Amino acid sequence: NLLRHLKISKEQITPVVLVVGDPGRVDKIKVVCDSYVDLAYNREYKSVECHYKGQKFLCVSHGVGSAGCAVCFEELCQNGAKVIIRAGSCGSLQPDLIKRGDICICNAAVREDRVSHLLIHGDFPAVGDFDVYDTLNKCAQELNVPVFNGISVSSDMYYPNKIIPSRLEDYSKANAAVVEMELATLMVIGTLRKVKTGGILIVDGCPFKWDEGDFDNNLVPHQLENMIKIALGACAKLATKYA
Amino acid sequence: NLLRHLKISKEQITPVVLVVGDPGRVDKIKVVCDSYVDLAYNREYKSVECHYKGQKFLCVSHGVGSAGCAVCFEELCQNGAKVIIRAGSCGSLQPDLIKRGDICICNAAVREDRVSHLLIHGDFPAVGDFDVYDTLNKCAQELNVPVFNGISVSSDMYYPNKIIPSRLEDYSKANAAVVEMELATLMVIGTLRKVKTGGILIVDGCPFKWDEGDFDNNLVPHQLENMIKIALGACAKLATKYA
Amino acid sequence: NLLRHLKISKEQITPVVLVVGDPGRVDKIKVVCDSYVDLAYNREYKSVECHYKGQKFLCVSHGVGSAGCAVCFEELCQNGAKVIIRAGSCGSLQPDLIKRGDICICNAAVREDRVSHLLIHGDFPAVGDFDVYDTLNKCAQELNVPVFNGISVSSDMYYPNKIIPSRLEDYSKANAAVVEMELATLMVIGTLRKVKTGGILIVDGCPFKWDEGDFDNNLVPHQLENMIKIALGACAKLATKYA
Amino acid sequence: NLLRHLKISKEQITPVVLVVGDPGRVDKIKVVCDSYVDLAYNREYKSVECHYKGQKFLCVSHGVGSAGCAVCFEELCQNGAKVIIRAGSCGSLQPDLIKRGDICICNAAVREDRVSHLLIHGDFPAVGDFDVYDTLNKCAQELNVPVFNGISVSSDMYYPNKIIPSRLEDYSKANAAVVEMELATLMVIGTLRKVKTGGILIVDGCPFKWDEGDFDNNLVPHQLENMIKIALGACAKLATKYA
Amino acid sequence: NLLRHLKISKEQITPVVLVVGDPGRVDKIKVVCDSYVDLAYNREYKSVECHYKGQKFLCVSHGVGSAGCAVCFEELCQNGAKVIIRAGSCGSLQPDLIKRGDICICNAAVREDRVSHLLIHGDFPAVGDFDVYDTLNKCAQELNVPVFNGISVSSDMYYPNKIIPSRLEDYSKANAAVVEMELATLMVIGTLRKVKTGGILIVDGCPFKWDEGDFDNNLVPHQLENMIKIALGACAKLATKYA
Amino acid sequence: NLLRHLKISKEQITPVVLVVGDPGRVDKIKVVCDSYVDLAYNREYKSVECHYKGQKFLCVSHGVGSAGCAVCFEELCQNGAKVIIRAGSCGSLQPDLIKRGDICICNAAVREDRVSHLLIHGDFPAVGDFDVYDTLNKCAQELNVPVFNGISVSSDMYYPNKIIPSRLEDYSKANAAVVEMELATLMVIGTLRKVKTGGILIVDGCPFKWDEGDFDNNLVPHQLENMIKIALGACAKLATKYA
Ligand SMILES: O=c1[nH]cnc2c([C@@H]3N[C@H](CO)[C@@H](O)[C@H]3O)c[nH]c12
Ligand SMILES: O=c1[nH]cnc2c([C@@H]3N[C@H](CO)[C@@H](O)[C@H]3O)c[nH]c12
Ligand SMILES: O=c1[nH]cnc2c([C@@H]3N[C@H](CO)[C@@H](O)[C@H]3O)c[nH]c12
Ligand SMILES: O=c1[nH]cnc2c([C@@H]3N[C@H](CO)[C@@H](O)[C@H]3O)c[nH]c12
Ligand SMILES: O=c1[nH]cnc2c([C@@H]3N[C@H](CO)[C@@H](O)[C@H]3O)c[nH]c12
Ligand SMILES: O=c1[nH]cnc2c([C@@H]3N[C@H](CO)[C@@H](O)[C@H]3O)c[nH]c12
Repeated sequence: NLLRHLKISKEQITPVVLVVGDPGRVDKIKVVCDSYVDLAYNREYKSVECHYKGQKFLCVSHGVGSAGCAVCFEELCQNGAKVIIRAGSCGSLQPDLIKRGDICICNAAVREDRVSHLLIHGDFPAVGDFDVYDTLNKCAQELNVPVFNGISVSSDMYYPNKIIPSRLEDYSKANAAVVEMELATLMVIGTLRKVKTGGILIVDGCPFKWDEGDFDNNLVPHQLENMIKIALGACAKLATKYA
Repeated sequence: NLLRHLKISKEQITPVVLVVGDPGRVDKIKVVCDSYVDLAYNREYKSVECHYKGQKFLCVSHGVGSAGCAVCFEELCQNGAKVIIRAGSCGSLQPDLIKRGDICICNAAVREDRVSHLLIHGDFPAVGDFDVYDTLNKCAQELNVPVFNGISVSSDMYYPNKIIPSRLEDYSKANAAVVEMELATLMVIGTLRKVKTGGILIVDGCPFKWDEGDFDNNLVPHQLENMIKIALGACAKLATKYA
Repeated sequence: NLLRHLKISKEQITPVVLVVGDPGRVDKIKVVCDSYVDLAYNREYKSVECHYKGQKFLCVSHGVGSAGCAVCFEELCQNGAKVIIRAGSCGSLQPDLIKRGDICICNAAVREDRVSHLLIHGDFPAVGDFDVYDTLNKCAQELNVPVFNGISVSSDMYYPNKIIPSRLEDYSKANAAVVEMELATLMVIGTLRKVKTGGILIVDGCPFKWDEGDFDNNLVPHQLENMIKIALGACAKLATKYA
Repeated sequence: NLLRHLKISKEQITPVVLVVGDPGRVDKIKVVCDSYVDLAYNREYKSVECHYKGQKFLCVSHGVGSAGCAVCFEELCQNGAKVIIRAGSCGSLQPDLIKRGDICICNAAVREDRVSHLLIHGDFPAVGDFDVYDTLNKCAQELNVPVFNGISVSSDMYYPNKIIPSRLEDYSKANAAVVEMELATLMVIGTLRKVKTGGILIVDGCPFKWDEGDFDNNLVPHQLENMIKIALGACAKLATKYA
Repeated sequence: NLLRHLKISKEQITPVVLVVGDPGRVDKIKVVCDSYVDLAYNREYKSVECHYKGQKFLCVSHGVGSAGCAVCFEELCQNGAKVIIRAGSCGSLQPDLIKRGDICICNAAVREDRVSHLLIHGDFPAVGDFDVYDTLNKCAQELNVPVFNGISVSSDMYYPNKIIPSRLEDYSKANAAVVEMELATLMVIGTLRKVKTGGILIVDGCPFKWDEGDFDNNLVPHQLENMIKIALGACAKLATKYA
Repeated sequence: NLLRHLKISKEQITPVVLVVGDPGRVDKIKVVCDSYVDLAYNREYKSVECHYKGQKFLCVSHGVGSAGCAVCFEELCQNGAKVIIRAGSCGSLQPDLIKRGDICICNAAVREDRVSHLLIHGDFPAVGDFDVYDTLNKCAQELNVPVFNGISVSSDMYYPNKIIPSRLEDYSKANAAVVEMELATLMVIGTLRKVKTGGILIVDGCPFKWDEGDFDNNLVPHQLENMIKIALGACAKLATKYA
């Protein structure tokens, strides 16, 4: 009995799961683990069992956008997942403080999607699990990797238009740290399904300055590597609790 | 230079574009053409230039979900595309009429997403271009493939919960024929960007009966084949004009 | 029995109905038909059975405003009407392309009313029927009357204030062609009551330039006549199929 | 210059105006006054200068519907009107207390329309003038005509459907006394334009019991006569004050 | 048994109740009456029975804010109160007309709170009881104390931020006269619970000019005294009837 | 000068502040500290400087309700406060797990208020600070006091009615642990003003079971005492960071 989109089975899902947007990232991550086992690759959902520091945990891609990652999260959550951490890139909403290559560990997010709203009233908060957040921060510390912490704007609109103003500036003034497209959806589904969520992101630019060239098409190896070591370090530590 | 996510160039975009959800479908579609030229494959976005009936039109996958597909559509719309037709699967909202395997050509959709709303007020209608819609029907007729016509509910939620009621039943009563996850976004973006759009779908089940086993993990072969034939034919005809 | 406001009987309703706003316009139309038969006149609703090219179809006024025209359309749709085509005036939202006298056939509208929302969720599209739209266009073609095609903004507010800004500018940018006050309501009511709908309009000005005198109290004589011909033609053709 | 819809000049507008919905009603009232002067009749808007008790004031019909009567009310408010009292019919939302033929003078109203919201935020109250309200109740008293007082639900939807529940039950529980289609609109435009407003209504049924036949196509003759005298009386008193 | 927050029994509640925000204002009021009886003091809720002009009635403080006062109004309304009149301070939204020290008797309010919305749909009006409104204006007249009349904006936000614009300017244009923090909540709860409400306020500054020093930490003494006399006077006339 | 409502000077505000609902409660708290200094008592806002474990910090009452507490929180945040911890009571939304007397430390909340929405869009999350959250949890551990952790629903409605359904059952299903009236307001204002917030609460009942007598008028003594020690110890620890 395979999951509609993940195409893996309930028994293949581990208590801890690391999710990334791009299926290509999963290939690049598994290779940095001690060992790995490919499980499946359907549509944009690539699943690979990872082995790191004596721990077992999956790495599944969820694709771009909230609606699509929700399919992934729901299938994981409703079939055994206990801890889901997202690792990806984001834009800066505090250009004078957080810049390209920087890593931010988010504890909550703005719900600028639709799926979470079709799941629960807008007043409900999109908040991650403290423990996942704390473990991600401690691993960063142990790897002597400096990081930022804050709220992420999870917006379904990457390319804004000139009719309806973007709420990015409002949220910047509101002290939101960064902007991406999945975290809020992950957090809300997680709390509704009693699954611990977290999120660590690396900055690839600032949407306020895209027209100025404030955007990297590719991340600096060293930096991306650091964020991955943190994420993997965290999953390993969190998985130990369910071994 | 390449487009951020598609990874192709402005010159590589044909005036007509056939968009699908699964990147694997693009492969299964390219082979059935006279000849093709693989262009790129980034994340869930595979771009192949198709050759059919002496015409040139691209076949691009947009992934699952509106936020992710809007990324695809915006990059196409803002870089040359004059016509975009979505071909994918959907669910039936009229079980006593539309069953598994049936094909439906839609001309309008329910905007149960968030990205379109971040673009223009919700009162704005998500409607396809008439000619595209008509062209799709004439091809279905020439090929002698009976099809339905109607409104598709484009919802960002695939797996509903037990707290906030789904609006599928209401829309069913409102006479909406089908339910999927991207059309409404395509139409709205098309209208704003002045790009003609249309959509044709093949039913894979009925969400009101998933619990009773009404769902196909695999689309009906001959029906899928006919739909793709209709789509390719329609794309070929429309492409002709622009050439 | 008689319908509450139209004061006509169910048996007096023809499958095809032509609806106008001003009841004084229903008299001007009946006189250009081969023959007619006055049915009733209550409040702002004047009903007449028109005879044209061997076909019989009613011509009913619906008054200004969505709420009032809804009362008229509900009684028509719930008592026999199968097709309803609205013919009236509108303002241009594209002053550089669409000017006074011009005629526009719309296939969708912006739901800036309240009745449609009291009837169905705001995400539902206000879209007219394909055949009706096609018919109107072909009839315009045969008469060699050049017409525009696009979305209409149906707003309950004719006279804007200075507190809450008008959304017309946004819709103009979103590529909506014109603006009037009843099309969206007709469309939604029809989709709900399985009644084919459509609309054709003649421009009497541009709300963006009213203060500059850009507005006609009287419609362009010949242009109005052409629209009426197109309308009567489409009714005749549609009434034939139903008979 | 004539108003766009009313087709009367600015100098033809008296400080006090009595508005009814049916243009036929304006004729049946003018004859009950000492004398009168027919001013104009365009669309559903018929205007007549009434002479009663040595005082002068217009009687203009507004048609069925919030959007329609708004065009009327705006043209009057922006051109002289200081006081506008609406007298029409309504349904009871309190079947055990308010019944057919009963008269209700309303001080406030539920804004279930769209134009008011396009004018100011929904939080703003639809409330009439205390003095107008007061003069109406006193004219009723001097005529020994018992009347009810309360809130009117002004809803753009006359014929409800079975998808989106009607809020009428809710408002009945909230103690709204009556239901009609124009009062809230008049009150909001009025406070915004600094025009005093009020309304008197006669009950023709109870929408909760329409299916049982709790409705009258024709109002109780004498009861209708009383309400109109109260209205004409109130109008005369206020007009005097404005003399 | 004692009400949860007021800590008084149902038998200690009189048909007429005068509410104020500051519990300190209660002590300053009782000594201006012929006599009094301290009832209770819990949290910000101070109740005292007042004896004025041979009539009995309570004076209860409700604290700052719509949610806190709703708790107060509900315990009073669900346990006997028939009339509740609020007497407090407010800011001016019409600095060209209403100044510090001026008194305003309000008949309706803008519902910029949340409690009233969790009680009834937003379209419902926040309107006071006419008799109460009239009784206050007449007492004012008998005391030769000029007063203003108008709509009050009851907003939950006292200190605006720079991200989301304040709606006060919009409401000033809409002609709202004054702004405070509990009137609309009292009115709505009142209408729902069949309790008659009213409100008399004294201006302590204008929020549009706080940055220019337009604010009084202490209200104009003589003026505050006049308003308190108008209130006690009104409470006496109203309590008289019930007795 | 003094803060408008709290009546204390900017210089009298310490970096860490302990806020509570009942002013009567701050007097009961200062007495358990080493020493204290009364600062002011205006309306429901009582301010006292507390000296505890070699540290200093204020304890201020904010009264019942979000609009009321916001006044308190704004005056504190805009004048030097760096950390604000709310210690209050709450109702349980999980009667089978969390019971009366139990203590719950919250890190996020549902924004069922108006003020926070008047400061920023609803999608913004109401989340507390991690350090504060962890500090409170660590202090609980050291004192060997078991506590629950979870989301609190902050709702402006204490007494619901029968027209509009309460959302409490929904949030119970969405896994929110408890319900109170001011935490979401504090969190939002904190994030906007760059002030670290937190919240610890003691259960006094279950709103789902009030009708069955599931409510304590008096908080469980030893449990209340335990919670206060946790709050005082947390404030002391956090204040150390600013010494
Ligand atoms: O500046 C940005 N805005 C919005 N999303 C992203 C992302 C993340 N990368 C993906 C889009 O490239 C998507 O998954 C999003 O979550 C990186 N930078 C940005
Ligand atoms: O019953 C259905 N509900 C929602 N989406 C789909 C789909 C389409 N397939 C994809 C999800 O498998 C997604 O792209 C969606 O548009 C098929 N059947 C259904
Ligand atoms: O510029 C315009 N704005 C809004 N409505 C109209 C109309 C149509 N005419 C009527 C109002 O005169 C109304 O029925 C509306 O649909 C013409 N021009 C305009
Ligand atoms: O039961 C009712 N519901 C809604 N409107 C009305 C009316 C009034 N009469 C008109 C519709 O016949 C319309 O102007 C409306 O305001 C009478 N009875 C009812
Ligand atoms: O300018 C103002 N804005 C908002 N509220 C008030 C008030 C009233 N005083 C209290 C706040 O100080 C609160 O009860 C409010 O209703 C006085 N002046 C103003
Ligand atoms: O069951 C409950 N619902 C809502 N608030 C509270 C409270 C807290 N107590 C106060 C209301 O009594 C208010 O400050 C609120 O935050 C205790 N129990 C409940």
